[PDB]
Amino acid sequence: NNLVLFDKATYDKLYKEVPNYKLITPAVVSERLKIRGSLARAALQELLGKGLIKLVSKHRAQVIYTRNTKG
Amino acid sequence: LFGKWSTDDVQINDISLQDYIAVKEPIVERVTNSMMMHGRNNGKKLLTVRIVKHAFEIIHLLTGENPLQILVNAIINSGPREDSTRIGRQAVDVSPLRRVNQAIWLLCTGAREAAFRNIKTIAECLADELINAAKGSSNSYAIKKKDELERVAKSNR
Amino acid sequence: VKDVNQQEFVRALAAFLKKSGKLKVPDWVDIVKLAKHKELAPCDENWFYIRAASTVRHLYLRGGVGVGSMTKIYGGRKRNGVCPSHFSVGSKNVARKVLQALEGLKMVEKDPNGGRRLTPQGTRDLDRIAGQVAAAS
Amino acid sequence: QSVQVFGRKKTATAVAHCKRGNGLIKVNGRPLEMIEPVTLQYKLLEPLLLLGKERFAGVDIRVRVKGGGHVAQVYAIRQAISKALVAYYQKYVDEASKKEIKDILIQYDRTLLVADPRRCESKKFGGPGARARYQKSYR
Amino acid sequence: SLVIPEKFQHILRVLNTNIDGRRKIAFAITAIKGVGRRYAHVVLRKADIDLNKRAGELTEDEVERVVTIMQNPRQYKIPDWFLNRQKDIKDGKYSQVLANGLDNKLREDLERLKKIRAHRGLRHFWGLRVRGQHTKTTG
Amino acid sequence: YWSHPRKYGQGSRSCRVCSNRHGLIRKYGLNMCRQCFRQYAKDIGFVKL
Amino acid sequence: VQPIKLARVTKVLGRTGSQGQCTQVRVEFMDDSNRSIIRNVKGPVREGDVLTLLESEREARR
Amino acid sequence: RIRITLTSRNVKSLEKVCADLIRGAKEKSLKVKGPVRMPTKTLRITTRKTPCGEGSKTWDRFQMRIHKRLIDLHSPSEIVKQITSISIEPGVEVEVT
RNA sequence: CUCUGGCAUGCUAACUAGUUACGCGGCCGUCGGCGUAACUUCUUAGAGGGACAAGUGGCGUUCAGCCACGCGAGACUGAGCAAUAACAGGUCUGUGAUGCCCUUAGAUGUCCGGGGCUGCACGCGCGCCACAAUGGGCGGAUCAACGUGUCCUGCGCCGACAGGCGCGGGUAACCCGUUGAACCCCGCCCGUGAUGGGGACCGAUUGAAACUAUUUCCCGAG
Ligand SMILES: [Zn+2]
Repeated sequence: NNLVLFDKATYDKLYKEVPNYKLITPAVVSERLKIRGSLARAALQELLGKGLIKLVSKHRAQVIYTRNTKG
Repeated sequence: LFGKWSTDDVQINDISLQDYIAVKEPIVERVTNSMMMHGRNNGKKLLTVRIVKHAFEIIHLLTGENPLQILVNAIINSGPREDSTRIGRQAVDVSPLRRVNQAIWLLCTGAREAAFRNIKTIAECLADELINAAKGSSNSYAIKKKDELERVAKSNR
Repeated sequence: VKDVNQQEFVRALAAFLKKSGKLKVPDWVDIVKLAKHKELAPCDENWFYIRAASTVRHLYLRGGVGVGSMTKIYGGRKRNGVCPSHFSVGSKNVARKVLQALEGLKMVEKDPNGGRRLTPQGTRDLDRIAGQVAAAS
Repeated sequence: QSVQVFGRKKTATAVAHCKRGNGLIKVNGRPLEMIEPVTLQYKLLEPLLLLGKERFAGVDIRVRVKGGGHVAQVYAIRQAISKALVAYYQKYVDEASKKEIKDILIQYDRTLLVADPRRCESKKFGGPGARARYQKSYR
Repeated sequence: SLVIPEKFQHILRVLNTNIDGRRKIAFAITAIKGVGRRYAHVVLRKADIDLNKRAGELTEDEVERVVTIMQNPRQYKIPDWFLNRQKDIKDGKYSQVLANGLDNKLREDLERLKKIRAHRGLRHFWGLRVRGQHTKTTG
Repeated sequence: YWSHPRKYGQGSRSCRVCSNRHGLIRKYGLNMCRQCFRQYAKDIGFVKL
Repeated sequence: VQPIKLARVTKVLGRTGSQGQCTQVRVEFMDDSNRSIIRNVKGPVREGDVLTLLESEREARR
Repeated sequence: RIRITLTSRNVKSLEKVCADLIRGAKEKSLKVKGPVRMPTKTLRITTRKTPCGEGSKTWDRFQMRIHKRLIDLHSPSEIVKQITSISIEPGVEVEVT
């Protein structure tokens, strides 16, 4: 269905599946984790500081993140 | 001496589809103009550029190649090769240019209807249409329309 | 002030006005919407401190601006319902109180020609804040 | 020491001034890096990206544009400063240096030096705009 | 701190009206009749509540303060023009009506003109509209 | 008596030629009928271009 | 079953069809010039262009 | 000190007035300023062609060209009455200040 | 032919349009801050220059011309005007253009009061606004052309805002006005859910006579 907040059971599931995706954007995390968009954008700010994802370009319409140090 | 990318030794395999050379050694202009359509997006070129600029990012990060080499590969493999007219039905070859015109029209329309009834960003669906149209992934919209127009052309001839 | 981002300047200038609590910040700051063409209240609580930052910045570009000329800056496309939308000016009171808030500080002054201009002290602090934000990056 | 040329797309006229400065261009006191739109930034850098950063290091450019819209001005000032350097090299330097910089600009885009005489056509009664007409009702 | 709390209730029955715990603190109370989007963002600002929360994040302590400002807003310096009912026909005091109150409040005006047999009153009885406009083709 | 105040609204302005209250042209100070201004358009100085 | 053959237009004969949408031209192969066939073309085509005909067997009857 | 304006509708009559005004002042050897050209003001009247209703929605858009030409002179007004008295021209209007 | 659009560090011009120097003041180069010297590129508009299928090539009895291509502000753009003959097309309701007929004091003349022209089971046509994913919502920040003005507005003050109270300019390239328009741009919010998309229908003003809510303003419903 839909979820506005985050659940502790699915909390750890995000740290192991989102950094593994090639395209990391709230439009993709929303479809795969049933996140209602707003929580998806704020979740990437938490992942950005922890070092799991890195920012390549940030815009008011669409933000893109990549896999952190995978080469 | 370099444009938005390096594009070292751009390869155009087919000789017939060798018309868009304005950015090679402009297709980037025509792809931005063909996206602003369907009424409520007319007269917004800068809006489509941000969609294309974000599309090149998704293409460059998903494939280890130049972003332009996926755009040309999409229109060169999704371009039609036979149409059916009203002869009063023969498989008519289109053009070296009509293949470029109709393929881009199918790419913009593909990400349009697939993102209207779904919650997806246009900048993502455009990049998704290019990777699906290349090599004929059998799941895109341009390939599904190309194979359909070629199947009906062979039947009524 | 032109060598820096005008959005980053108004954001850095908004903190300077809130740091020194010598402004007016009236009581009705959080009940009124900023214009009749808008529908809801602003999202930021301290919109008055940001509006006063952009208001004093426009005086640097061109002086002699009053209340009737500031509401023309802060105008939008008013959704008239089923009627085609049009341009509608902002509110004169929220713009007058901002101009009066800058009068409490030694940043703006009333010129005899009409409207409001900047003071030798107003341009002093306006350029240093633009200078410290230029050295940021 | 005195070069003033206008660059117009539709109605916006941009008078570019080319003086013996130090090589730091700025639009009427504002640097060309903070002019909206942010995407239409390379268009101002075209006379400085494909052209080497050694001919503009001896001139100062301060332009003033009036009229048109946002896109009508970003295309106006890039043409204003392009025709500015070609006029300075004509009045005081040899044409071999001037003709060399003209071929490199036109080879990239023709609208960088040649002005576009296109204007908006007048509206004709019977419909919105010039060509389009109101819907006709049969029977 | 985005983890869901244990006190997160999806439905908070307030004034015999259900409140979904999915939207923000303002747009959730809009479902209650008599309180719209404009009246929600005000009563939540006078109560010093974080606007970046959801309806399920406010416990019973925060809810009672929000409803208290909703009932009698004149005691919290909320102006009279912002109210729904300003000068009642039978009460005559500035009091913003609520969900279960407006159904009885609006029907009094419909019955007052019906009992008094006014031209504006008979139209509500005939099943027609009290027209400020034409009704030739609009069904 | 026998004088009703008419200075604001349709009924105080009329064509200065045919005394009509339809198709008035009162911009720039003409106050003429639309079917009568064309008759004197060449005399006033208005030409078609 | 025949392979997809490429063909270069050597001379355009003019616009044909019912509504004038097709352009009957004569093509010329690049690998082997031992075959010449006329084919209708639907779309703007310059001189010397290359089309990709599939059947390469049936004619158009002018 | 005096600003002479020339209000005319037809350019042929306007250019002839400003010609003799400069020559009419040249004989007194006065430091006169060149004639300036004010923006031409046209008056648009978009009238329906049909007298009443029946037609094909045809509008005839009239225009009225109003030209203005200024000539600035700094000279005493003692004997300028006769200078303007020899500037008679139908269709034009001179308003000295 | 007329009109309009098009491009000379060109000519003719400019304190009701400016620009470049200089002085002065503010600020850490910036300044539509101020003041007078040069100038007419930018602005305004006067005349005359320019563009003809003139050069290149091809095709065509070689003509008429067409196609392609140098050089170029154009290989040109839109508009106005537009025959002969005709129509039982529209207009007696635009005329103090008008034939005939009718009415003419208890008037079909016109002055005033009231209502209707807006009245609805429905049909049609021209449009508006939407059914949002390319959007909506709140900030900030950059931009104008034909216009209009006795009535448009400027500034202070008051006001949730519509407005209201005061002080001025503009009969106009002068004031409004460097037309600080929306779309677009830069952040944030919302997340496909008739929702924050869409809005029908349902006390505070303003010019009068708010009945039949002229319309606006706020809140709610929607
Ligand atoms: Zn008349």
